[PDB]
Amino acid sequence: NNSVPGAPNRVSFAKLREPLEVPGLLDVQTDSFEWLIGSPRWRESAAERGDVNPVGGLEEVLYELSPIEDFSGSMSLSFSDPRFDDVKAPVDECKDKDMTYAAPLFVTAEFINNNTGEIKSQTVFMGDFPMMTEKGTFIINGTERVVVSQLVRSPGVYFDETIDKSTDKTLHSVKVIPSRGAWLEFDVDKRDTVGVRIDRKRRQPVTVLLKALGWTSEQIVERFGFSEIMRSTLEKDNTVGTDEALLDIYRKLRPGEPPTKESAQTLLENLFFKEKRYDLARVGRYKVNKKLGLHVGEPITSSTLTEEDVVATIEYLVRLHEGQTTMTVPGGVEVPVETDDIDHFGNRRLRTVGELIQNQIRVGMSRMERVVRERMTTQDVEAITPQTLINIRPVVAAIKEFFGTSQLSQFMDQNNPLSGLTHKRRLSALGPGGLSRERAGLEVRDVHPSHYGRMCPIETPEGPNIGLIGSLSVYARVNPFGFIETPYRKVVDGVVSDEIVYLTADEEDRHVVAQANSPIDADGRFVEPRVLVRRKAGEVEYVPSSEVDYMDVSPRQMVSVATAMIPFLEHDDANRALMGANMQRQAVPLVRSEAPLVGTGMELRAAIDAGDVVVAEESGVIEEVSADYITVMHDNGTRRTYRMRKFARSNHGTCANQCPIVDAGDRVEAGQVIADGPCTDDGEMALGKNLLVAIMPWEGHNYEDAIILSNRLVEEDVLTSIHIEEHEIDARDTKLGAEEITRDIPNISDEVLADLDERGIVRIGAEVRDGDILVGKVTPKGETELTPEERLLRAIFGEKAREVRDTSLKVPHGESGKVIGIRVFSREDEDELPAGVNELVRVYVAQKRKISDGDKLAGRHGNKGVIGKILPVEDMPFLADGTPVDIILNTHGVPRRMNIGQILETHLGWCAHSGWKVDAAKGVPDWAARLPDELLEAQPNAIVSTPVFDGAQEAELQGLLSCTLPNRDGDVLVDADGKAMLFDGRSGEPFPYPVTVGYMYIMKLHHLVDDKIHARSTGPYSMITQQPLGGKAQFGGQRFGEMECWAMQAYGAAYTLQELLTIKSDDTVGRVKVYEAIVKGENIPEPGIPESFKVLLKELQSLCLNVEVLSS
Amino acid sequence: VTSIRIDGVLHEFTTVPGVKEDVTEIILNLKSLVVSSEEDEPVTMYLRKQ
Amino acid sequence: RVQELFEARVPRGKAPIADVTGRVRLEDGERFYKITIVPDDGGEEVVYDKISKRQRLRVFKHEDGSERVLSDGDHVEVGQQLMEGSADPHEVLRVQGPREVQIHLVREVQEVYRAQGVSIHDKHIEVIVRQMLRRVTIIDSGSTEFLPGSLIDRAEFEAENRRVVAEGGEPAAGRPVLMGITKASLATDSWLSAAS
Amino acid sequence: RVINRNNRLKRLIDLGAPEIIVNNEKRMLQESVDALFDNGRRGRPVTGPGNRPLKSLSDLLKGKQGRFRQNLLGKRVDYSGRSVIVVGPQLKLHQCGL
Amino acid sequence: VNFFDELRIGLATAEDIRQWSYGEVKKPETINYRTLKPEKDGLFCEKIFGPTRDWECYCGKYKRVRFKGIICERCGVEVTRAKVRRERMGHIELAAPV
Ligand SMILES: [Zn+2]
Repeated sequence: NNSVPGAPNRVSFAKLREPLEVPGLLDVQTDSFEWLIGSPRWRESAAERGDVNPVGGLEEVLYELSPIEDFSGSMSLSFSDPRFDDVKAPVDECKDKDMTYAAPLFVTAEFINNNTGEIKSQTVFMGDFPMMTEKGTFIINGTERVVVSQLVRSPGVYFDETIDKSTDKTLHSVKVIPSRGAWLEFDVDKRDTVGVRIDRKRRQPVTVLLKALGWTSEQIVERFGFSEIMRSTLEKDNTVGTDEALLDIYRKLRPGEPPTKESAQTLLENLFFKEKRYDLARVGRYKVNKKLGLHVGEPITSSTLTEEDVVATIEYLVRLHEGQTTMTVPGGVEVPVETDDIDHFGNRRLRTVGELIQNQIRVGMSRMERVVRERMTTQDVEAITPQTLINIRPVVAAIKEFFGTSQLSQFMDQNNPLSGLTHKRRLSALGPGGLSRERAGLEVRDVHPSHYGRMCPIETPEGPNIGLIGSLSVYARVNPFGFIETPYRKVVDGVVSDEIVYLTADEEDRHVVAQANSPIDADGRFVEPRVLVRRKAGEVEYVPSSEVDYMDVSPRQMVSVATAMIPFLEHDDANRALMGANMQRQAVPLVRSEAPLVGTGMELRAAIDAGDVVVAEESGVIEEVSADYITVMHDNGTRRTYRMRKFARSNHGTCANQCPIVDAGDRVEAGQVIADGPCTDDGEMALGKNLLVAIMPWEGHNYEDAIILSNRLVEEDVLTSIHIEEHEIDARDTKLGAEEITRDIPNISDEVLADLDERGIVRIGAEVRDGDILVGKVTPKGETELTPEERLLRAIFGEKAREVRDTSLKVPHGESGKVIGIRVFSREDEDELPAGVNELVRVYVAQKRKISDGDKLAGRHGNKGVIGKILPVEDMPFLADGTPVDIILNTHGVPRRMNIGQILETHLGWCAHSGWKVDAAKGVPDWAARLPDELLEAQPNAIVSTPVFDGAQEAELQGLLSCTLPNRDGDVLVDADGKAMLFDGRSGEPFPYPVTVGYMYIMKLHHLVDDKIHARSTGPYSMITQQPLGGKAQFGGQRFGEMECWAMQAYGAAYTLQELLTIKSDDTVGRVKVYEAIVKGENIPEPGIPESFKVLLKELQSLCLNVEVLSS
Repeated sequence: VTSIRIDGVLHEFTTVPGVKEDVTEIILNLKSLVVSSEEDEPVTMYLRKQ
Repeated sequence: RVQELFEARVPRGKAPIADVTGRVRLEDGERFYKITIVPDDGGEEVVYDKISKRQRLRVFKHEDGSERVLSDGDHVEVGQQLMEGSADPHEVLRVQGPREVQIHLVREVQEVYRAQGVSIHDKHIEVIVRQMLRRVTIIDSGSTEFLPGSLIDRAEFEAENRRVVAEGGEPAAGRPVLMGITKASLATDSWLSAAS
Repeated sequence: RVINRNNRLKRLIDLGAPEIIVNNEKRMLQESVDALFDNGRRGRPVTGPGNRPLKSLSDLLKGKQGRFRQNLLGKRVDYSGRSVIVVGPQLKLHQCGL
Repeated sequence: VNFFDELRIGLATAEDIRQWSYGEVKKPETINYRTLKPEKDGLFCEKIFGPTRDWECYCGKYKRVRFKGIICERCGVEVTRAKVRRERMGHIELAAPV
């Protein structure tokens, strides 16, 4: 059932079949942009989904704006039908040439003059648009960008309920939150004053505004006769009269203004019926209509609040106060009456990139149309043209600044394809337009019974942003409004239905959802009469096998993409599983990757959709292949070529390459991988290698999470990685002159510049050591001069007649390696450069790092560690057949952390590596009844896969471990339990007891040791603070916190603190004298007065406060 | 083997037209080569295939 | 809890206290407990109008058992809490002096720390409480320059009082009082640290 | 501002003028010195950019960036170094590996 | 050298400020916007605080290193390291008490 053509074959412990393949993992990201721009494919998809009105994003935003007009009504403008054009240049050049992948858009604007009756219509240019590539990313200025979705509370009506501590009576509060406008709060209180708070005003009785509209008092009485408390309020109000009511409302809203009937009458419609001032999203209107069951039969077109909505809301509130279960309104079907919850996914919508870009372009359009309307009103009416009206600067500036500074525009982390995919699938909850860290409640960070199937509960950042950053589920798809959905198959009469439907939160709550793992007969008959089920909220209980309505699709319907590829996830702990999931997103691409021996079946699919692996479009036959490019011949006679980037610096400093895995003369079918990117092996993810592990404390070198590695890994490049640095220098013009890169440099020996070429740059392929010169340049000197008279003089004379300083770029502190390539941009060659620059050159330095001491390693079960020591290959313990182990793990950390899953993973890995053959001559053993018939016979170095929540059981492992194929020597190493006899490498005698061994997948984290190690004895000093610089790159000293001062005081150590505060941080003469004394044999002179104290003095003397010293 | 010399190539992080794998892969493959030395001085070999 | 204890604010529990030793004459109000104690030597009854939502604590008897209920008509020792909670340090200080409040604070902090299982020596807490309660509020200045109601350390107040008395000037009437860490640290002798 | 206003005062008194303008200008000068020794102490603080209050002379002492506090947060020292730590069982108690 | 028995804060006086400073600023002009040099007696003039560079007279008459604490008559400046610029002050003169 391998959907892709030529994926590697790896039989799986399959017991249940999923009736649908995993949907396009990046479809969610691309669909928003496709809807926004508007394409035939999106229109066809929308028509298939059944939506009556196919409406794009640009068309909608710039159609709801038009027709603009002047207040006099003698002029108007309209413009619709936005359309796009082709690309400027391919993505490769745009990324390499520093350009921006974009495309122009043209809008056909029609210019109509009312009083005359003329039409002026022609195309208009409206800037460029940052188009989205096929991998769901934005290329801005050559740097990758990815926008993350956001979680917002859908605009609507929420019925809150707070219990009084003294009265102990229910107070039902209803609050409406539209997209923009006034907020209405109707709350029944102990005093019974059912009032309103329009724009955080005083609680004015609802009846006052109800009558302000002219609502007849008799209609109030009859429609509220069933209500008793509200009837009491009606009998309690004093002011009566439409004019009096509206004037009182106006005074409460705007006091101190001429109270007139017309003013209040116009303000009512302006604040509640003027669409521009008061607007709600179509999602909000639809949700409110569904909540009240009013206006359900028609497609929402008007997006303004209506009076019937308000009267229905107050009726609902009073009925809820009465304690009724369900309420009905004329024209509305029966619906339940209950309070709403903020943390329910039936209210929290999802705004994709489409919504954000639409809002930004809406702001830009508003800014443009304001000036356009002002210009048309003020400009001459005769020879005015739309070309002269439309201004393109505001919209382009808005989009540019949104892409640049908006917090929702983050660099796409590209340590490995999995990290990029996770970032593209991320669900942010903070940032602009959202709650802050301090104001956000702690409860929102907890799980909700409605999260099942929509947001993974495991994957989450470890830092303080816990619970605010989730991830889509495997099968989750966003509905066209923004409410996440989840597939389900509906049971009609106790028989499973192959056909599936998608349900949202509200509909899911209103139905009965079965359990996927519940046994089901092949004919669709429920073998068990009682099947567990999930209910409204936090309720699970067995029910007859008939009333059940819905059933899930797969057991893996609630896990994230990252968490979906952690074997034996049903045995670890929540914290450990989360830690492992977070660790999986920090691997480092190695040089020679190997696919895992044990891993879920969602590896190849997660790699094909990652975009970092090329794939043929049409089934053709390869003519020839090369390390740099490939040429495939289509069956239609069209030759096509694919170019593969080799050794290009990744967005996070790692390397990226592609190696074709195809041979010359093979008819490659469409959809078959052709090249493997970083962290890949035959078109499937591979973030690490396979090492033979042993679990036993060894001389305390593996004490407290430490790790020991055999030198075989070091000397075989098993865990060798490649890291590429990047440096750049620029020569920008100055008032004193222009700097130029030149090979020559004042007062430098020939040896120092022996590497620079004629043009003034280091030759490619030349080794560079720390402190070496990387590119030379000369900085002119400052000499006062005449602007125009000496400018004439210097043009004709005085050439190179003043001085030049040296400011050449040098390798920072702690870098080395080869020089792989040099990129130079020149303004002469007509290359776009930032303003005020002439020559910007960047140099790439690539260094090969071998795993060493102080390096982090961690498996897929979240068990970090450090390389305590790398013993020689001749010292590690070895099996009875002479096979030395490669790594030793401690045992005390397994049961306390409670991550027993890794033990099972190691056992299964050993079983798969050694190969097994289960006896079947006498028949299938009872423990092997459910094993797939093709999984009973394996080969050495076989591949196995255990899907999450459905894998080999304990009995399966027990049986398999008892039938492993013997070694070529004829003997079996491990026992049935899985332990084995070792031999000490030092003593040479066997250990008294057996130990566990096996192959476990090991990754490599990004927290290397070379970055951390740093020293500083004497170096550059800051000029403004007189303190040493900071940071490893700047070669600066370490910080000295105040807690250290407290500790030093605690010991009573005085002279040490004096030195630390005076003689090594501030005192200039002190530093010079102590350095000279150390250079010689003289004793260190006592420190002096720190610069801080003298600065404090000379500063406090500036406030007329005579600060004496009183040395006496 | 101690050190190699590839004509027309200046360093190891690159490729060479006509081959299917880059310089790093061929270095890794050559690491498996096994040779026995009778002389106690650096000797030189050649590998010409077109 | 430790923060509140050291800060010496109004206890949240605010348990009733035995201001005087006498024969407890308590009438149990189901809404608000009313507590009165007849003095043994003589005098009036101190009246407490406490909230009745709690469950009365042990009465001080020869057995001295926690299971016992607060029995009316018994006798209690001065300063004892009548019900569970925490006694305001100011009240116990004014009615007992500094030693009792010092030992009570030390015992309370030690108890809360041992609740978690950690152990620390008492002297580390004595060194702190010694500084915390080293202020003598003054009600009247009389023959003294300092403003009445101004905090003065005990040593300097005593020195000035003895100096003024030795010359015949009337003494200044002042009493000891404690404060929280913030107020105890905000008032110092060196101006530079205060500015810091 | 202060120097400019003082020079305006000097020039005006040299030129000669009635009492009102002297005083009006003097009141102005008094405000500038008060502002310089402290901005926002009393009245509307002066704001040039983005309606942002300016950092007066007295602001060098109060606040988190006040020079008093910053002398206690610590300084960057020389002869330092940081690195990862790995347990070593081959060392005596009064020993360490560098 | 480093003996500070006590520290007392006294309230200064006009004569005290006269004593402390070494100049009397007169113009608000900052560093020149063209030649990037202080203006005559401006807010940075070397005649007040000290030389912009170390051991460098304004006019170049005493620009040799062999001049410590020496005043140039041509430009009326002193010759000492740039650090001295950090420890000398200026006092403005007021035409009206404040
Ligand atoms: Zn001079």
